Amino acid sequence: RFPLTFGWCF
Amino acid sequence: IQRTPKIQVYSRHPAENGKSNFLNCYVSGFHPSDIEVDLLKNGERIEKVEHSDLSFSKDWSFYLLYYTEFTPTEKDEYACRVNHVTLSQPKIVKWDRDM
Amino acid sequence: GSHSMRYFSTSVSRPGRGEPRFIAVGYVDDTQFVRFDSDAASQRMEPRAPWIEQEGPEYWDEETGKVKAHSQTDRENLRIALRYYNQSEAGSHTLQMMFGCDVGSDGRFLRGYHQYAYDGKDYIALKEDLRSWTAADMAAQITKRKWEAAHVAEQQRAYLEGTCVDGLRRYLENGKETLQRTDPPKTHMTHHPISDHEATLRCWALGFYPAEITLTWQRDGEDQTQDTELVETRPAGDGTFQKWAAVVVPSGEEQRYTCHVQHEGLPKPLTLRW
Repeated sequence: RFPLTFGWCF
Repeated sequence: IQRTPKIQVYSRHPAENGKSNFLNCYVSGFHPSDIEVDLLKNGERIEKVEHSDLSFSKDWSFYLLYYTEFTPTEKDEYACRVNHVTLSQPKIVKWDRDM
Repeated sequence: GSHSMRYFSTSVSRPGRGEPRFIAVGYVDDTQFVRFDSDAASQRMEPRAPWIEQEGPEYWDEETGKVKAHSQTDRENLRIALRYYNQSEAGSHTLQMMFGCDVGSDGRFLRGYHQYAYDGKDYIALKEDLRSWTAADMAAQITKRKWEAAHVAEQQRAYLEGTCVDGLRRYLENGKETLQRTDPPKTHMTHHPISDHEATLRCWALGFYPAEITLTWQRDGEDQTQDTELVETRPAGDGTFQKWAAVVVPSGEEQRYTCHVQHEGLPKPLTLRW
């Protein structure tokens, strides 16, 4: 299962 | 920085003329990821050639496998032709049956 | 032994030629099992190993959703990284991401990962304690402050020790036949003269899995870097791996040289001589 990356803003 | 590909061209099994096999070109340790790899048979480009999905190693560098079904004979000569910014001209590596 | 699950994603910008190319793949150990390509037609997370086809539609729908969204996030990060680095909108950049966990033999969590690279260089990464970040430079420091504010680390820590390891154990079960196999290298030596005073000795390892292997040359029971060549470990294409190592050797001195093969599919390490 691919990670949950919504808040991975730079 | 930019990294020039390490190139290898080899068969899946040990060559024996008349028994079918797979020709591999493996490119690794390179950056950026744009690259063009062709396989040649007596100088001509082979039509149907598969490649793996783009992936990379622990350092950040990219690698790919290109490959094709084939039947080596005594007569035929094979090479991989590799095209990357880091190379002024495409590198052509001849298939060596033992490297 | 241990195992790992990894996801890798790559975004390459191409200005004038539209949207960043995005490609994601996922591995369990050395075996690939999913891929997504922004440029392909399906627009779907796609299976790449036999033992993953058996997942239900709900699984394929969600994995697609996650990975499509991720490609927009990295689309966004590309723009942001241009600004942080004060670079022109003319050129081309790469953003790479890596995520995953390792488990031990008991199936218990060993380690978690989550890191980024921009243009092939370290950007930001989650440290081993999965509590704080390492930022390679001034630009990544900004992102580091943001993710500290947002408590990102703690989300990701909980995912890695939970979902990641649970999915991993579930996959290891679903592909028992295949993923817990441990193929030892089949080995042989080859010999070519280069002149009247020298010859090449090449030591071959074939058909092994997993990729991790060590080949080392000794002269008279001592390691030798000098006059060795050692190629990258390479895929055979049928799921196994290949490697070799070679030394150039004075003629009639072949018998002093020995090649040592190490690999977890091997009871005792192997020794080859010509």
